[PDB]
Amino acid sequence: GGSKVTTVVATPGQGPDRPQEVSYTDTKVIGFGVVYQAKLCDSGELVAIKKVLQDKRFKNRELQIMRKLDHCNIVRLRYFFYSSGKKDEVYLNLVLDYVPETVYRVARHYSRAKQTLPVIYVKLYMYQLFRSLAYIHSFGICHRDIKPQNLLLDPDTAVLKLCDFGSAKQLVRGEPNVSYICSRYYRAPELIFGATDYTSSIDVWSAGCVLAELLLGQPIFPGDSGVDQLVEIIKVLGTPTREQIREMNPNYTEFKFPQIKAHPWTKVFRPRTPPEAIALCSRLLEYTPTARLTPLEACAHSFFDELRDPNVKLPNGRDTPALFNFTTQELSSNPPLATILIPPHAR
Amino acid sequence: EPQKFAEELIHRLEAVQ
Ligand SMILES: CC[C@@]1(c2ccccc2)C2=C(CC(C)(C)CC2=O)Nc2n[nH]cc21
Repeated sequence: GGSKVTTVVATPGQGPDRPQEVSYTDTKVIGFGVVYQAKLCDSGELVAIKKVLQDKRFKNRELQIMRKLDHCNIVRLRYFFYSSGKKDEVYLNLVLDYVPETVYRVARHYSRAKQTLPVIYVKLYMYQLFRSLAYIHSFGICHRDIKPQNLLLDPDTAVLKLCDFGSAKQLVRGEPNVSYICSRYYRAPELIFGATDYTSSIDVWSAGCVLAELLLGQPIFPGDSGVDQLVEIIKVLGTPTREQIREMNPNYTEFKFPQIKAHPWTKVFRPRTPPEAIALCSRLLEYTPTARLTPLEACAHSFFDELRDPNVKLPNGRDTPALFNFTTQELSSNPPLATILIPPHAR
Repeated sequence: EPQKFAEELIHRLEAVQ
């Protein structure tokens, strides 16, 4: 509680379900559930506690996803436990690692100063994001809410962690999913068209929007609504062809859309933007979902070559965070890419 | 349902053409 100590029987987020007593203190409300910050008594480490109503007749979707995951670029589920409310009401409590900053907050610092994030950080943040996406996608899990607000950031170590799996779902080919998902600025165009048979490549579109935003200093597609979101995309990429539209949603064959020319892609970004950043962005923000890079292919992109330099260091004089501890799971979509991904000095 | 969305999109694109 506030300055009381609360002791609960909680299950560790990894391994078998053997609950044990866990104590925490210093609860403070941060913000469809409720989110608290707390301190674990045994270690003093700060945690976030997400508390949501949970019906006993089914298992929490977010919890079942979180328990599968163990990756340095994904927020850790330390524990989970259940608590009470209204007659027979039960809350699920997800005890997550607490990280003080996000990419949203850090990038907003540079915007208000009218400045741009130095590209070394763009490389570091996007690389770790793509690693987290390769990892979750290897399980069939789509995050469905990739945006700067869901990218935890430790500014001292430059470690990035993907968080807020409340929208995430295991996508199964042949089973429909909801189309009004993802935050609007980062929503893939096939979702805007109302596709229900989409794939994990919607996360790659969202990541491309994040990369563009970090390069630009503001969201690249600031739509006023679902339809205006697509208009904003079209103002940059031009009208999708009839073919690209069919690849996004095959239900628009009786319609011919006005032809808008694409903006010159280099003129979208500031003059000195690295060409490899622009090239990577163009391979993420593709209308045709199957044309987008996979997360693992994105990690191998030339834009991240600086991160594989043996002499690379953070601007604060510290070593780079873990970048090359790839697992078989993470590499499973294209294992030979490890020849690029793991440099000789990292073996 | 596509018919409603497409008609809206066509008008918004004509306003920028
Ligand atoms: C405590 C909750 C939080 C979060 C929750 C959901 C999305 C993103 C971040 C969160 C912060 C710092 C913050 C951005 C200032 C406020 C905040 O909502 N750090 C976290 N670490 N783990 C979860 C979090």
